[PDB]
Amino acid sequence: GLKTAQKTLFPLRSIDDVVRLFAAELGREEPDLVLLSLVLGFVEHFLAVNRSPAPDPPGGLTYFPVADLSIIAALYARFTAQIRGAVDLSLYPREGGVSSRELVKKVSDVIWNSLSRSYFKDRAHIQSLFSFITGTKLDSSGVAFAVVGACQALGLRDVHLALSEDHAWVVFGPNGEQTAEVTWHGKGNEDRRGQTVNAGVAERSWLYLKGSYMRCDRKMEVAFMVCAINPSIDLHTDSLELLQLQQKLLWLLYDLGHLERYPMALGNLADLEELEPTPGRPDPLTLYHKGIASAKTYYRDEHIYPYIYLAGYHCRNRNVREALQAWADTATVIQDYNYCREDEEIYKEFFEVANDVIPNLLKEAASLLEAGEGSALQDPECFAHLLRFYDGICKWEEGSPTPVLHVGWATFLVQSLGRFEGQVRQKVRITFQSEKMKGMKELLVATKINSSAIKLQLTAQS
Amino acid sequence: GLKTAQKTLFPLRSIDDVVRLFAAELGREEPDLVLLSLVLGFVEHFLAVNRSPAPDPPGGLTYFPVADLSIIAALYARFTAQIRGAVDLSLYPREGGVSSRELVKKVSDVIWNSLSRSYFKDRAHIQSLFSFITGTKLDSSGVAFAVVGACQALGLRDVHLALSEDHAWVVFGPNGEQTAEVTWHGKGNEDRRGQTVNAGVAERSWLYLKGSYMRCDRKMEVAFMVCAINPSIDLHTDSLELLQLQQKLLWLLYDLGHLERYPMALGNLADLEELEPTPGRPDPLTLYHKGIASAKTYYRDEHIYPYIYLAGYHCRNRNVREALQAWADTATVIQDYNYCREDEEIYKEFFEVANDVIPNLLKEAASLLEAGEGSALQDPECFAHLLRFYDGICKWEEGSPTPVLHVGWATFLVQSLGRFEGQVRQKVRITFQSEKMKGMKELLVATKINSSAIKLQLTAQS
Ligand SMILES: CCN(C(=O)c1cc(F)ccc1Oc1cncnc1N1CC2(CCN(C[C@H]3CC[C@H](NS(=O)(=O)CC)CC3)CC2)C1)C(C)C
Ligand SMILES: CCN(C(=O)c1cc(F)ccc1Oc1cncnc1N1CC2(CCN(C[C@H]3CC[C@H](NS(=O)(=O)CC)CC3)CC2)C1)C(C)C
Repeated sequence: GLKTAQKTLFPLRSIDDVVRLFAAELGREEPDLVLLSLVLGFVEHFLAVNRSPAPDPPGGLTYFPVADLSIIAALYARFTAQIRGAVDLSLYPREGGVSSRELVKKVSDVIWNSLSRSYFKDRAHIQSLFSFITGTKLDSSGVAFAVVGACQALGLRDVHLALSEDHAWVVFGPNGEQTAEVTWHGKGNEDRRGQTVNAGVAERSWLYLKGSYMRCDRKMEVAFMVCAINPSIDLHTDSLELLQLQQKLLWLLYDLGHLERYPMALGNLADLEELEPTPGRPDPLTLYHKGIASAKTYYRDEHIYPYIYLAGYHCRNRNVREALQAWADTATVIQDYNYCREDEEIYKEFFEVANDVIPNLLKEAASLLEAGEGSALQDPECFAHLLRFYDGICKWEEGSPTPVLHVGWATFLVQSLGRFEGQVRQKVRITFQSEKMKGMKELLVATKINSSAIKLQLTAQS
Repeated sequence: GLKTAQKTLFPLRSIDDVVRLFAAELGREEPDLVLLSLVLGFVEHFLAVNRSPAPDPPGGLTYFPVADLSIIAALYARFTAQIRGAVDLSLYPREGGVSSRELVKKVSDVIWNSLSRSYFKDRAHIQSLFSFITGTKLDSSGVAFAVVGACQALGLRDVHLALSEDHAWVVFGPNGEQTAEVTWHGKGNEDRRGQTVNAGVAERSWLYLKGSYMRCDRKMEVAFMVCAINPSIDLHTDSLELLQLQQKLLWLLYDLGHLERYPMALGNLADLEELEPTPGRPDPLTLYHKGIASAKTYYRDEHIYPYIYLAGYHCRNRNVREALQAWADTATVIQDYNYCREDEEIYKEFFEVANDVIPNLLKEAASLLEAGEGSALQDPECFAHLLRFYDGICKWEEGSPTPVLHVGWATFLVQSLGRFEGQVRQKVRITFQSEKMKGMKELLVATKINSSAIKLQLTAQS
């Protein structure tokens, strides 16, 4: 049952009306996760899922799907009735505002058992409670979010969303010290629903961030649903309206302090600001730096994406030195992880940096150097950043249950090395931490680069 | 030839961006009438002229046509180049910032000779310079507005819009003391273009308001184009977007003091607030009473529509006593006019009030009274307001070159009288101003209503 103060801000007829609803909910101690997620999913459904005067507006039309109270109230009542109907709190000895693992598992099972048996896990627009209620489809992290929403609907104030950079689960109990898996991760992995994350933290996988993962409060859970907005209409086109809505909502959260402990939300906001800068706001670079400051302050500098967001920006702006330094800093965080079997998404990022982005950046630099025959390619410190990147990757691989380096990496390493003259490479000042790079130090600086020797040494398993 | 400060808040992506452009222009000594009218006309053209999840948005969509600088700048340059191209200011000596009548007539003829030869004069969405430039079509008052816009584009600071409650012309020269007709009025009337309004003022027609017409400054000309917004998509549906735009622009004008001397704009704003109240704003009644205060203060209480706006609100809200008092007040203004051959629009309003609106209001009161077998029909003051309404109509007729009353008015008078019992009618002690009502004062209050005697008196000559 929606309170009177919630009803008076319907109907929603614009992006600013949505922003106003978020503003009002975020002024409460319990922003209503179910109401806000239903609204975002409704809007995304109709802007993305179900997508002499000029004969059509010459600058295009933008659209907004009117959200009537009668529609949103009906979806809300359906969700709350399903959860309250399925969970008898009197059956769950819950001593002093701490939920039991058995109660968290019950709520989790109610969400899980409601889902359609068959759908693609990478399907777009199945993140929201709108998708849950109207299509019985949720994506992996959508299940975790829906468990937290369901727990809020039951008054279980201790159940919160936990987030790594690629996975979601719940924290509960006194001080949020208990953990439970509530959803799947990846494809064809062992079912760990119900389990703690203690094994994941101990194994030093990126997926569990060595325990430096996000423990959300209710306001951060609102920030999560805003980052979860998916503007994609199809493979090659985005809803401008959903980008603008996400941008405005992230600025609201920013102003209220709710992105302070949310590095990826700051990087998301920086990316939107690069697309369309907001008058009077910090520039993207300031926001990427705030993301890194957040990771340093709250997460022991154990996050990878803050550095990837920054390096990406420098790449797009042809800041060759700064991009290489940021990719070096990325590798310096990953080297203190072990590459585990559910870490593939961050492997994909390092693969793309090593084998595509760095080669294209150094190629652009080679073209600049040619035109008017000081370049990053003539700078030993820039070469040192390239080597520090590879050193971090090699150190990440050490002690890991899955290999990282393959002969394909060696091809790109040889191409990247060859962008720097022998006399520049021979001036490099570096101490390596990885056995592989220590072993390869003569090959990396040789005037004539030996591709066969670099391939053998980079890909050794020994 | 747009200034840099104007370009920076394109593109316009929302209703609030349009409001921000109006706010910026209204902070200048010469708000740019051509830019503002082009923007409103562009937005109106694309929002009204050219316009388990539900399969279609269940509350519909709202739209906004993005207004790019390149589109609006192109239309602006077309207008300014056409006017500056066609009018050689070197041929019209102009000491002391007073335009000559021949200069005003030239600019008027340039607008007039640009128009399409054949189009419906009451066509919707041909009020703006957008319509003029892209369709060579303007409605009656649109021509007057475009003459003023063209004079501003030529730097003629003394040329202003004049409007009555049913007509527009221009005022110019020292103190706006010169007048020129620049457009047509009504259908099948003799053309007065190039003439002063002196004959209209002297005849005491409603059309020229006995000289108590609006003499706009540039800020009031902005208020005019905002009132001119036409949200109608077709006979039975309005653009919510254009209603919201008009409402927000009228509140901007209100806050800046620009509706102080604009009774009809205050009535328009009251009507919009009744449809969709703005949190924290005065209620409709406060606004209707501000409109009447404006008419009393600045226009000698010689305007009709302020009272019609109030009467209309009370009618819609079934406030029978207050509606009749407001119609009585409307008749008390008209009685000091002469009914002239181009006053048809206000004749239609009085005819409809006498022969439809008051009959329906008294019938509804009679139904309420029947169901409780106190009523407005038991209130002598309600009867006195009905008599004052007819008394003002009869006094309006006196000395008029067009008769007002005829046998078509008699049956409704007799029926309205008969809604009040003899004992109620016999409590009033009033002295009539009209010869016609004086000549049946006993008949109006007699226990038995003599319908044929009242008809003979109401239809008597003069
Ligand atoms: C994006 C969807 N999403 C998650 O993937 C997610 C799910 C979880 F359970 C836990 C974490 C999750 O990630 C995020 C959570 N909160 C906010 N943002 C999240 N994102 C943004 C994310 C990382 C960055 N990338 C964009 C990068 C990709 C690499 C790119 N560098 S480059 O290779 O192009 C160099 C030029 C820069 C932009 C998008 C996806 C993951 C959430 C928001 C539902
Ligand atoms: C509205 C269009 N318009 C004019 O008609 C106009 C043109 C002129 F040359 C000179 C005056 C003009 O009138 C206005 C000027 N400025 C603002 N508003 C003008 N209006 C509003 C206007 C009078 C009132 N009526 C509305 C009444 C009609 C009766 C109604 N009674 S009811 O409630 O029982 C039925 C809903 C109450 C509201 C609409 C048209 C004329 C201008 C703005 C271009």
